[PDB]
Amino acid sequence: ATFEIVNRCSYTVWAAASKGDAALDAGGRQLNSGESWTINVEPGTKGGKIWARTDCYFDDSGSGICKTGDCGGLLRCKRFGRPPTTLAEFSLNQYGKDYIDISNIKGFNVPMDFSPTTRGCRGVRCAADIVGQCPAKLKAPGGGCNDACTVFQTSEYCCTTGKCGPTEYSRFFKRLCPDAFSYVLDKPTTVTCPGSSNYRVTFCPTA
Repeated sequence: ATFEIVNRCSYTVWAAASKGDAALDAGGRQLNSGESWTINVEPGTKGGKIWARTDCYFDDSGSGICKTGDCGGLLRCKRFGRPPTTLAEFSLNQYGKDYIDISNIKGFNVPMDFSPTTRGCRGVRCAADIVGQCPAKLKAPGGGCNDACTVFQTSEYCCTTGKCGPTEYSRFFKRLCPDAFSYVLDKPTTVTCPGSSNYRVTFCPTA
């Protein structure tokens, strides 16, 4: 499956793509404003994620740090990123269909649109100014808007027991972005696409 990752932000981002225990394609790359990076994701990839990282520094060996979404200090991510990270999530070729969503369960750093470039389903978007509107207690000093589980580490926010409800904090993400997961047990906003669809993830789709 091909994913075109486009940075429409006015600032550079360092895109990242991982399935948690491995990189997807090269795993990460710098995307200056307007740049597009096309990756190939193996069919059948389950639990794949694409995200942006902000304010990164990398040396000649691809080691450094990002203010948001750092993945163990690597330019080429092999693991998931440090919250806050807006997430484009996908599971491909799952019983003949692909499943995509956007999630704010690990917070929000950059606005995103995640849409198919092929026929048969719609895209999803979370493009509201969640960092600007972020509740004081969720603001990440390093940048972004943390989810409540990251900040408070409670069973209710982390949905540890599988018995959690929405919260004042999850409702904030849901109000700004109805089409993204706001907490683990949110009413799903997953979109079913034809198996083997292709996609585009656009950072800052509106600006």
